[PDB]
Amino acid sequence: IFSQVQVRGPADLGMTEDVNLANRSGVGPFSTLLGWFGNAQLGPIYLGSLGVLSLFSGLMWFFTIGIWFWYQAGWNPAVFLRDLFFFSLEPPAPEYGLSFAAPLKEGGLWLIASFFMFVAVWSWWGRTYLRAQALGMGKHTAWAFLSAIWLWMVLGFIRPILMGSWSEAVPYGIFSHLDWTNNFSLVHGNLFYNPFHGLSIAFLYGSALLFAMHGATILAVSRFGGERELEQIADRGTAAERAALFWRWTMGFNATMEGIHRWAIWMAVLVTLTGGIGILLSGTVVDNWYVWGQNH
Amino acid sequence: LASLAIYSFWIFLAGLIYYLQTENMREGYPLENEDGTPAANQGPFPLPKPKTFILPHGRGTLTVPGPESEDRPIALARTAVSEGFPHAPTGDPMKDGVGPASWVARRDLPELDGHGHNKIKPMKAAAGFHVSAGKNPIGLPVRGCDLEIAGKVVDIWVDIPEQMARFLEVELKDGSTRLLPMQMVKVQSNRVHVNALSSDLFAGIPTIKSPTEVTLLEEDKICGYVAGGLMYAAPKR
Amino acid sequence: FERKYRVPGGTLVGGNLFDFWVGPFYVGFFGVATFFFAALGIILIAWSAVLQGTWNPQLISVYPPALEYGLGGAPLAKGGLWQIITICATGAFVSWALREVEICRKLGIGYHIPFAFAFAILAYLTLVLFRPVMMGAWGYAFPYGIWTHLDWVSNTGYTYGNFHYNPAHMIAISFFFTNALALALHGALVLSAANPEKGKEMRTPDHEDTFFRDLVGYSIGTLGIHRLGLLLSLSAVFFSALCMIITGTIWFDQWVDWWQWWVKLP
Ligand code: BCL
Ligand code: BCL
Ligand SMILES: CC[C@H]1c2cc3[nH]c4c(c3C)C(=O)[C@H](C(=O)OC)c4c3nc(cc4[nH]c(cc(n2)[C@@H]1C)c(C(C)=O)c4C)[C@@H](C)[C@@H]3CCC(=O)OC/C=C(\C)CCC[C@@H](C)CCC[C@H](C)CCCC(C)C
Ligand SMILES: CC[C@H]1c2cc3[nH]c4c(c3C)C(=O)[C@H](C(=O)OC)c4c3nc(cc4[nH]c(cc(n2)[C@@H]1C)c(C(C)=O)c4C)[C@@H](C)[C@@H]3CCC(=O)OC/C=C(\C)CCC[C@H](C)CCC[C@H](C)CCCC(C)C
Ligand SMILES: [Fe+3]
Repeated sequence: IFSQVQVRGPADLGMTEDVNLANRSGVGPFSTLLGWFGNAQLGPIYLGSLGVLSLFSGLMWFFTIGIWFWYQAGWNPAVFLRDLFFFSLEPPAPEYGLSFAAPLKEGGLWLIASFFMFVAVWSWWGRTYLRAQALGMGKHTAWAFLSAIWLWMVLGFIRPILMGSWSEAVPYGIFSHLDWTNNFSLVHGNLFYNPFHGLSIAFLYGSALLFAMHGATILAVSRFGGERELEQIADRGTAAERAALFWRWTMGFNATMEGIHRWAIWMAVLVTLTGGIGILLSGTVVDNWYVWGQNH
Repeated sequence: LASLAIYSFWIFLAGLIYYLQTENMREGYPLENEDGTPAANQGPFPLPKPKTFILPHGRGTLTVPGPESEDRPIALARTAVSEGFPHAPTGDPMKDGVGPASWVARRDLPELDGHGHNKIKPMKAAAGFHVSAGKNPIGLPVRGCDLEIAGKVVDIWVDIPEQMARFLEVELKDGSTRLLPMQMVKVQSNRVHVNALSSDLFAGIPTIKSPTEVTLLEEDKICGYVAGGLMYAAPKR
Repeated sequence: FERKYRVPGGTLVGGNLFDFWVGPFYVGFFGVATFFFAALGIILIAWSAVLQGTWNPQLISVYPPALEYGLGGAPLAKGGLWQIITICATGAFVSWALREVEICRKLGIGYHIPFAFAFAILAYLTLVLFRPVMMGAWGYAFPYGIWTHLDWVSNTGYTYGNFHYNPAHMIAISFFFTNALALALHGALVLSAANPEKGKEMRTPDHEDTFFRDLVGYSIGTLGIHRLGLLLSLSAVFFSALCMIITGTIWFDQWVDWWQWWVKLP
């Protein structure tokens, strides 16, 4: 369901709590499109030291891969563009070790691009905790981001450390990351027999289950001001009373307005939390999950 | 390792499904359901620990294992034999606010935005607020669940911080005004209508105490009553 | 609360005859219908269990008509029992959905869950009815058993090489991921709000919207992120459904050979 009529007023701001840095692009409004769905107001953003650290490093990572990509097509963009999907940047991969001193093309190139990848993401995590505590909210999104960081850390840093080879990490490239993934199945005896990958599919599926339900239930109970959620948490009315009964009378139970968000975060976090353990064992302890399996 | 890890994972999942989670779902629910036996089938942890929300703006506290009950009364007689059956409406249920027209006695106070005071204010009062896309509902004749035009949109009551049309103030032919919830009206290029409430009994919408300020209780009464037009307005099959 | 809500419901089918709660469960004509199709399929599977000689879940698996049977026939032991359990699948799902429609009509709540469920059923019905009939044989469908269906997946995937290259499937994967990120984030925000810093008062919606503006330069609507949820999840599942109905009917080769379309001229 989208907006019927759209209503604007003056640029909204709220707190930000720390140093007013939160001003970059105090304007934006995108009535045209965004307001039909979500909020028309774009901006402001809080760019602070960490913000800058991440964007600098994120662009540096991206551009490192960028210039390394260009080399593979020489210089010709007509070419570069068709082969954009097939280009890659493999670790060392050149297979041998975590031996650091390795050429730009055979090691160096990936290590320096991965040095930035590391810092963009890690500073950002830091940022999400700061902006949390500033407004007096604290950790929750940053709690959940660390599992995404877990799976990311597993596949690029931690597992290659354990298998003494940076060659174990996912290579930068669009189709390469699809093929490393396929081969990973293969050399470990089909990842369907890995009980954690089956559990991660249970949670990935589970998350599109839960949001398709959570979402649809507020959009059915918006009628009673349902979407306001926190007020219903601090004062229940018909919206949280009625949503409860829908699910109780359907499947036998239901969940408190604050509590279904405790269901929601947990179902999403256990997609990368589970998965990360899953790949941490694959290859370092279990090389064939089928066999492991057949011992059951 | 591995089998040890998944075994212990299953342990933790058990320890995260009931405990902590179904536990936290009990917090503000029926904290144990009576009108029968108070649990009757298996046991939860008999409600979780108390927890208390500190409210801002005014102030307040809410000790969330909520030991409340209703005697605000439920005009709902019984069909008797199955201990667990329909509860008969004894009196015009839309008026009675029972079933699909139930309200809840949330505080009789307006919800204050982040700074303070009044999230929903009418657009008359809205600090430089007016329509950015789509047809303006104002002055459009509100119709019925029939041909019959029930009144005129005289204003939009706007949720200021989220910037959104919450309600439509409708000066009913009477000179009296009341609030149709946006999510219950289809704004059209020439009519505009809550083809969800008769026309016949628009009048019965719970009236506003202060014509510029909606209160949670008031709000909840209007939304609830409006909803009951679906089903109870005997057109609406 | 609840008692107030147990009003003589808006029942689609079954009039006053089936308007009643066993325990929590609303029943309704489609409730008995969901039960009738469930039982017909549980008994029926137990019959294909005893008939293959095992009562163990990693082992029991019900399989389609073999690729010669076209679109009909099969003896129970050689495909037929899948078919009739599929009948009870489609019948029990559709009955549960319509049981939701009646629980909505009673409740003054409006239709969005049924509709969202209809998308889950479609992903299912694509694999079990549409792509099969489309390809001319029930054997392209999937075995109803805890482990044999994953392995069905590995075969159809690897029949076209690395199935990662199926374009609608890439999109499908992309939405599933965004939807999961979105669920974590949405749940996490209302909780950093409803339980603030240790020893502080509750945060307003305004604090949430401010955090997302400070963190990423925008904050979608509060009713907005709940519309966004229904969109990401139901689209993820839609694109998943399209990539399969496409596969056996218009792309018979190894999926990686699609992308050469872009590679040429040079
Ligand atoms: C053919 C290959 C194999 C296979 C190989 C693998 C491998 C290998 C892995 C998985 C993993 C997963 N597989 Mg598998 N998988 C197979 C078949 C399946 C099937 C199926 C057929 O039905 C399904 C449903 C799945 C489903 C899944 C997921 C449950 C899981 C991915 C978790 C996730 O979503 O996190 C996605 C989240 C992330 C990747 C983390 C994001 C991190 C943050 C920090 C990103 C920051 C970005 C920033 C710097 C900007 C980027 C800019 C870019 C331009 C965008 N697989 C087949 C059998 N699968 C993963 C897993 O963990 O195993 C359980 C995994 O590693
Ligand atoms: C090894 C094989 C191939 C491959 C082969 C396939 C094949 C083949 C298929 C997919 C499909 C999917 N693959 Mg793949 N895929 C591969 C690798 C991946 C990777 C990866 C990590 O790289 C990912 C992320 C994915 C991701 C995906 C999903 C996008 C998609 C699952 C659709 C779905 O969830 O609908 C699931 C929805 C349903 C099945 C509906 C079921 C639900 C309804 C409501 C009925 C259930 C009711 C229940 C029985 C009642 C029980 C009641 C009890 C009380 C519990 N694939 C590899 C390369 N993939 C599937 C697809 O596209 O979907 C059609 C599919 O068929
Ligand atoms: C875009 C839609 C997403 C979604 C939404 C969704 N699911 C829903 C709803 C919604 C909105 C409900 O209202 C409904 C519900 O009741 O919620 C708990 C439901 C539901 N989604 C469920 C599951 C489910 N949804 C799935 C997917 C999705 N659901 C999508 C991601 C999947 C996946 C990921 O595959 C599963 C496993 C159920 C838990 C639940 C209710 C389904 C239902 O109607 O069940 C009642 C039916 C019976 C008990 C009778 C079944 C008896 C027999 C016919 C046996 C069938 C056997 C089977 C065919 C083979 C088994 C083989 C497998 C083991 C391989
Ligand atoms: C439960 C795990 C799920 C999850 C959770 C999750 N992700 C999170 C969080 C959480 C809880 C955050 O708090 C954090 C966030 O900030 O939220 C938006 C985040 C985040 N998850 C992200 C991505 C992401 N998460 C993914 C998956 C998942 N995240 C899981 C589904 C995926 C996958 C692989 O699908 C991706 C790609 C980031 C958007 C965001 C923050 C990560 C980060 O620190 O990024 C720093 C990056 C830079 C400094 C790079 C700058 C820009 C790039 C160089 C170029 C962009 C190129 C693009 C092609 C152009 C688009 C241009 C414009 C239109 C903007
Ligand atoms: Fe929510």
